[PDB]
Amino acid sequence: SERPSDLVVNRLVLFVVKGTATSTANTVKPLILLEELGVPHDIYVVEKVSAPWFSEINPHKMVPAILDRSPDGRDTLRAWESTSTLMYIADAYDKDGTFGGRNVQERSEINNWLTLHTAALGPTAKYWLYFYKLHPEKLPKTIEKLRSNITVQYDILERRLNEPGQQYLALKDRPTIADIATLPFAMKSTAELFGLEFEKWPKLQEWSVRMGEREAVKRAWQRVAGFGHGEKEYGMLE
Amino acid sequence: SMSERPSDLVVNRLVLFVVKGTATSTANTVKPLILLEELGVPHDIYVVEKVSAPWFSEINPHKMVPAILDRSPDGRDTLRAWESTSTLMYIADAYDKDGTFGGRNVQERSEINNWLTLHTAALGPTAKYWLYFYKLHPEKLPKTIEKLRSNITVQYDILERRLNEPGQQYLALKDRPTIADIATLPFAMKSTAELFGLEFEKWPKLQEWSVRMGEREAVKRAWQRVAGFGHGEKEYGMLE
Repeated sequence: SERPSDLVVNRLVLFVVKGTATSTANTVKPLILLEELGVPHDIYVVEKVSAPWFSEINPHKMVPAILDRSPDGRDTLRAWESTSTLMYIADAYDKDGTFGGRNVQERSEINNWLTLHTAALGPTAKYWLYFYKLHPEKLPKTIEKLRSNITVQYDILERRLNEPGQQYLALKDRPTIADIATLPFAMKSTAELFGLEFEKWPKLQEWSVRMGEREAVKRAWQRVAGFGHGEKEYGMLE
Repeated sequence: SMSERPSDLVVNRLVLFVVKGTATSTANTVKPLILLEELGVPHDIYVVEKVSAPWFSEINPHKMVPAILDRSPDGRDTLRAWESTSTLMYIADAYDKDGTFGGRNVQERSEINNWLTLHTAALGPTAKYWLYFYKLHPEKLPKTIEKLRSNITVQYDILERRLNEPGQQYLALKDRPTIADIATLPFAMKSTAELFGLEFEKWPKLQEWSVRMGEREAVKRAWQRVAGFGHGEKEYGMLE
């Protein structure tokens, strides 16, 4: 119909935009999981999220989005909303439940902390960033209240990581899609952007550093910054 | 622990934590209750007097209803669910073994999670922030209230477009309602639209969908029960 010629779905295709300091907070999430699990995937750099062909993939017209083959390879499926892309990759490629949860007990906590980010810190940070930069008029009282609500979320995450042996948000033993979803909005660089002293949440800061030291996380940050700055600017990367 | 539970809080089955039924207290707690009614899951109702009570904050650190305590599958331990979307995920995982509401395969689940997460991330928080700034915030911020109201119409537009697709009777799947539909319904029905100061008739397929969902016996039972909690023989604690 209206898809670009280079949009081929032979394996998982992760839709992103050109890498900047402000454009990668959400697209890095599925990329971290793909790197952790070693999932074969392509990167598609979307020039215009407003493009009609892209709205048929994601009606919310934002990155990240995924196109992928169905398990039997006879059909195509889609994932959109960053949390949904994490849930999809876990469902399709994490059958052992290393990042998705191995049992009902593990999944119960993973979904609690994943949903907390999806419903509270995620949208609050999104609205803060909107009213701070994007909104034509400046509403500083609304900006301050959203800033305050971020500290309330940081307080909840700090208290969780102060529980005995609770090294990660969901599970004590290893990171999950809950940790991956939270990390971009709960690290020193993002705290400085909000105008907050991240040192006020010591266990949360320690957690962000521990997550940051993971090879998959380092590779994901490096790659997501680079997308659209290579020999090919837009479309399917080589 | 540092907090003591009430003597009447025992977990012999799934316990759904709610507050006294009011116009503004039921929009989230009704979601897991709809799914419990659909699947015929044996459950208790616990009416929370004070969501800031230490014992309840140890169940849900976000200090809100709904929350769930349940026995682990083997019945040796207890587990918890909190955030209304997380409670739907948990009930589906533990009790929807044939995937009727949770999705039967990766393909069904891919769409269910898309529309479930859209609500959890977009309409849900936007509606909550509108409600906050409208009647909870000490000061009136009309420019903020206006933008949030505008953002609700954009979300209604997305749902309307989806339900205008050929044979798309429900948000995620064409054939049947899922946890995606259950999560969305309370924020996409006429009474809630009228609360936002919007004309719900302007989204006709979304209105038809909300009526179709509303005609389900499980949904009718859930709405009746959630309004009545804490107004029966017992005001607070474990209901009979």
